[PDB]
Amino acid sequence: YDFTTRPDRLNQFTYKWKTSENNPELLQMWVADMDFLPVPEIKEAIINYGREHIFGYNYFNDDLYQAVIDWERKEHDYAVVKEDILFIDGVVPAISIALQAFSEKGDAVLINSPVYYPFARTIRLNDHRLVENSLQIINGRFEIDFEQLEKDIIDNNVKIYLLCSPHNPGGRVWDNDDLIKIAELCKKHGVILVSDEIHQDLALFGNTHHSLNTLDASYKDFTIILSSATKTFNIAGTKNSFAIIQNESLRRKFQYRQLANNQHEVPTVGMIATQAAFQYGKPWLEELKTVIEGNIKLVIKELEAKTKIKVMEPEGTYLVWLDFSAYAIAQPQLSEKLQNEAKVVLNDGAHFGKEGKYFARLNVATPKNTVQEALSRIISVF
Amino acid sequence: RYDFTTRPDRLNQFTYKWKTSENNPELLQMWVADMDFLPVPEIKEAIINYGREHIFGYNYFNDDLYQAVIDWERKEHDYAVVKEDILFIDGVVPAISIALQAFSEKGDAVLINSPVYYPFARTIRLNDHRLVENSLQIINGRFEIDFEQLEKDIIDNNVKIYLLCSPHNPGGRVWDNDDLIKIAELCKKHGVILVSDEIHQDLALFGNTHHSLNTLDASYKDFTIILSSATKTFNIAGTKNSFAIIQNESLRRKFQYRQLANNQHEVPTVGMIATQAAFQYGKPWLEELKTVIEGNIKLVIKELEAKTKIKVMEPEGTYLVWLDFSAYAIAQPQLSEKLQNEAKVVLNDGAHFGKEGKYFARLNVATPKNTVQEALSRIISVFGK
Repeated sequence: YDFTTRPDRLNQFTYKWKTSENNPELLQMWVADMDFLPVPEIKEAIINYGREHIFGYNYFNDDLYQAVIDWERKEHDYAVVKEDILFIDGVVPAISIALQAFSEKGDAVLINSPVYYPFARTIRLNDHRLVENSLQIINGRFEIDFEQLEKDIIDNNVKIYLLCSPHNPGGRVWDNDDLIKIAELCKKHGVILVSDEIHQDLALFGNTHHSLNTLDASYKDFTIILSSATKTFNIAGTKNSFAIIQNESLRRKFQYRQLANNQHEVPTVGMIATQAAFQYGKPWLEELKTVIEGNIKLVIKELEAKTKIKVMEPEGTYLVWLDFSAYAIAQPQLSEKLQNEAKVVLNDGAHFGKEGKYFARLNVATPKNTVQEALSRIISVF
Repeated sequence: RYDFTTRPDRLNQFTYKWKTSENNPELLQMWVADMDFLPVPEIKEAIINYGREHIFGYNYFNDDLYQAVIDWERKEHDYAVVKEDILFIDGVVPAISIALQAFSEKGDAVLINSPVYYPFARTIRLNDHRLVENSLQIINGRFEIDFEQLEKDIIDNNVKIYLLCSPHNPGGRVWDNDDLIKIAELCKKHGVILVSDEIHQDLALFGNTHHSLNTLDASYKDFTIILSSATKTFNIAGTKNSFAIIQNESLRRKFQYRQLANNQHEVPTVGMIATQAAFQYGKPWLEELKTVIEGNIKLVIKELEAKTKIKVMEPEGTYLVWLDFSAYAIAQPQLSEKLQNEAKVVLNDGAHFGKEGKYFARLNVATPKNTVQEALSRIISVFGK
């Protein structure tokens, strides 16, 4: 597979490279999609959709379900059946549905901050009290203060825990013990646990993603799993993802809200791409991990040697959380300095929470040579 | 040159329409509203090139897409809108959900004209809203609104949203200016928000003209939004892009807020591409389509009126024909069962659209003339004089 060609996406109206369209020298290393050529079989499947299909309505076929079932079993040791699997155009839509189906207006929803901005956004826009349990940085990785976490849950009468696993940013691939503690807190306090495991295929460095409901047969009583092929295989634009809800009561609640919002449908290209990704993508994924790891090592080595930036080594995901505290330039001025001076665009760390004021996130799902150029630019400034 | 004579074989393409034919190829599917025609050439090429050339990541709504919609609205519907007025959403029914949620309070009554597109009623009921069904009359071969009753329905039930289907499906009613004005004036008078589902707006036939609601009166945008799409027009429903036109800033902001809250603000890139291609290139295909649909409709009228007791409502628009089987006294769903089991043709169960559809079935004629002819001959052989 080809992980060296950085596709020219400047004329493809991409979110990632939009601001580079009239400024080609500007490197984009922010939003989480990849600058690699597509998985060959996925590309082939989408082309064949164009070549062969009438572009009308389609149903979710058995092969698509089977692809997800097989993926979940083989890649994550999670045995699910067809009825457990709900397709939805995206994980964040699924989060909206979960908030709306599993809690009442005003109910507190907890997240671990800093985290993927759409978490906080979606909680706020849905009239929920947002509870941000601040993660601690200990020995270069995020850790949960479980004493505070339980306090946050009790003090705020938290009804839903929106979990990011692996956690973005930071790339924390929670240990089994972490996840068990989380789940036990939810069980103890009658909290519904929504596990956003969209990065579940991107555990690196010998780390193992533990899908929440695989840990204990009781967890499915209050836990739903959200994931997708889109982060793993760079097919976000195809708009298909899945929720796995083994608890029938929770599942029907989710389905009702999904139908109420008319989010029960997804584009056929998303059915096709997800199926192709899971059916054929494993070998590509394995090579991707190697490339991503190589890129991360480059970031750590160069930034740690030539710079005062503190690098949080991802345990997973292809996104690197960078601590620019030493330079005392807060966001958004920090990201502006990176874009304007370094000519590299990183995510504004403040978007993920107050904790990210002096942080930026670097997307290394792009060829090594591009990561190298980005690093040299950053170093030339910082 | 376009092709409206080849009926594509969709049996191995996991289609909603032909699902029950996949192991029963004899069964003709003439129900759900997508078309059995080859795709618009330029749309197919656009989608093929998405596959060949894009990285399948995130995309934004580009200016050519907005312009395509702006130009389409102007040229095809005399509706001048700007980029800021246009919100993309994966579908019209999703936009309806957002409209209900953003433009009314918990439990508020929502009105529809029955019988109508089933997802209207379903979406209203599932969103904790009272379903007020204003029953359409059938007068001189088309639906007409009883405005006396309509006003009563609005007042007596404190209706907060009027979900309008224009053109109306089923029946294919392309409302007269007078009708739309009376509707809008009632909403204006009674503080009702009007959601105009104009997804069939490009499919007015025979010289009938669709009148997009807000073109009628500059004040209507204060309480009226327009929902439409390229998908019904160009048979690209699977690409999941459509648009809401909301010129009123407040309505627009409320809609966008809820759209974002539901995370329905993004659509698949293939839908962006397909919609843009449809509006940029599809006009000539559309014009030929209309003549094919018109021909099919005339064939349905001629054959069914001559050889059966089925009363045919001639569509003013849409490619869907509302058929009255009252004379045979077989009610739905036994009616559609008889059609499927004996005539080997699948038509929509009229009752799904409302109580008034008890003895009705809807025939989709967006398929080659020879296929319509086959369906007609089958129907006639089971339902005679």
